[PDB]
Amino acid sequence: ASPFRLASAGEISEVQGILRTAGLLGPEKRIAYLGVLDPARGAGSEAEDRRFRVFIHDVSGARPQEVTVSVTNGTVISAVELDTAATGELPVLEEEFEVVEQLLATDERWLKALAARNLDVSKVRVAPLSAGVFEYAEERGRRILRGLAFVQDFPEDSAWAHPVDGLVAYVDVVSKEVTRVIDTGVFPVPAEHGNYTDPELTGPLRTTQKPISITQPEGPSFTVTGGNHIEWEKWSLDVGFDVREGVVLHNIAFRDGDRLRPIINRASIAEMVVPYGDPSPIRSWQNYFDTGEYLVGQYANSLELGCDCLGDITYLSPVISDAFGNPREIRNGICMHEEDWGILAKHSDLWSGINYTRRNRRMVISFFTTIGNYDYGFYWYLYLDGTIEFEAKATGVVFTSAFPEGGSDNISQLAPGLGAPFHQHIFSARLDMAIDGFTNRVEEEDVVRQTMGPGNERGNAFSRKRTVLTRESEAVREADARTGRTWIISNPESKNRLNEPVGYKLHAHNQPTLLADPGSSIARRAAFATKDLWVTRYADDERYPTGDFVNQHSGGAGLPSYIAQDRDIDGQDIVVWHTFGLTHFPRVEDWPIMPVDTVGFKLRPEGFFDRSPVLDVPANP
Ligand SMILES: [Cu+2]
Ligand code: NA
Repeated sequence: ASPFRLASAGEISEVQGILRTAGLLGPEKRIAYLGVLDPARGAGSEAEDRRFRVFIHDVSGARPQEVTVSVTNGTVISAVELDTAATGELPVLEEEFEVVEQLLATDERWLKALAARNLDVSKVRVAPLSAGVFEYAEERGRRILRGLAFVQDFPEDSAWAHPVDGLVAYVDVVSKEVTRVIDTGVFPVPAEHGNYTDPELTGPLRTTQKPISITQPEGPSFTVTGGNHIEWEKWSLDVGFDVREGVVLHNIAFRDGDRLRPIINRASIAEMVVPYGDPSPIRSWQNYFDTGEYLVGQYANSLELGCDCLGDITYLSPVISDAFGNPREIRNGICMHEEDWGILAKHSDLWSGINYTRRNRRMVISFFTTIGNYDYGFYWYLYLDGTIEFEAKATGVVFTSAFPEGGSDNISQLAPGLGAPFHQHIFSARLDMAIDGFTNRVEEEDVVRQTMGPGNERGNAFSRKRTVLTRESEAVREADARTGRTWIISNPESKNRLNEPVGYKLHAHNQPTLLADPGSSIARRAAFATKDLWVTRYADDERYPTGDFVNQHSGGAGLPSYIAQDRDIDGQDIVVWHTFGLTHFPRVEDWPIMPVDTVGFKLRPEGFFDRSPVLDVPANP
């Protein structure tokens, strides 16, 4: 029984039973997060202990708890009451998404704002938005959501077309109180609709697309065993799923001859945040931590064959817990397939007369999630040649506002009266490395330009410089695209046949990092997003760059606190945290539903193998 298997329905029910028997899950309790924990280092042999961690909210105002249970042993390992003003509020609950609109609908100040604008309260949707930490002292220790209004002209209307600017409200979702209603002035509510299935807006659908059929007549080249263990074209790994992170990859390894060589022990997107750059007080507080506050795995879509996932698809249907501890399956939530990837290697040699061509392929593991207006696909790719890549596909409907009279330095115009505030989508990939095993180190590699002179008389030479990051105090790094900066993770105790350390090189896209002022709340709460690359010493409790309880947690925790331990990372069990994001100045083409745009990173073997690992690929049939 692989200790990396997906949680089963019965395991979640067992958690529920253990919590109930221990007095921790009475009728006032709600599970805000539940997930299996990874096996401890060295546990492999033997005796598994499947532990689950749970964040338990209390709707009656009692303090929430963080609990770890052993489903194997039927026990509570630890249970701690949380002081949310200190360590953060629990993630937003799916049940709280309707509460903001419902509380506002009977509030006299909200009704007064809507009546001034001649808006029928029954048609006003309220986006349930994370609050962050600003100047409102009454919010400390309370579970707050903020609400922005959007008009639905009819039940199938896209409300995003009709933002109600100049108005925001704040709500206490436990006491069921509206704390503040701020109305700074009326703005026209944009009139056009954004209904991308309405023939009046789409026009006649094109009839020019002829079918494309992708099939595998002998089925796929990968196998799935033990529920979630993949073997494909020398790669071995396990596909996990966590309600916060989504798809997680474990034990990524490559079979090089007769040895199973580890590469990455755990790969995940450990945080993703959407900071907004509109200084209007209506939105200047808006920073949506899709992963840490909302939990991206929870909202994973069920992916339909042909439409969402094309080709010969193998699905996983991961199980999560509902708010009461009952298991719920996400049907078809994870898509797995292999696909052709063009030319792998080709050479036509005049002298030998040999013409050689081989094709590449990649294995794809993906899920797609929806967070309000946003929809994101998360894709991991494994290539025949050893490259590993992650790509995010961002789509959905842009978050809208009014477009001010006279224009805006911080908002794009989409349609008459309709704006879209500038924002970024910034990800953190947590890569618990295991290059040839756990003894690893990181070097920053820059290209080196050389001056024409002695030893370089024609002025053509160039070189490279590698700097070992020896301790966490030295391991907070920025991009330098101009100098071709990359980061190499190597195993200083494992040499290839040329007597050089085996490694993998991280190639970033070098997109802008967090733009907010360094003194802002978001720069403190999302400090990870201010730098491209961080290296920490592995510690089982250091899971997220933002810490455990992101919602309404005041800055500081996460990676800057972890790094302060100044641990040795020079030939040790280490974790690379790569920040990468999209800076989005919305364009007209993004309206009324946005075409996908992408961001990501890749790692390529760098002296990991003794020669090309794809010499045994056969000629295409
Ligand atoms: Cu965007
Ligand atoms: Na590691």
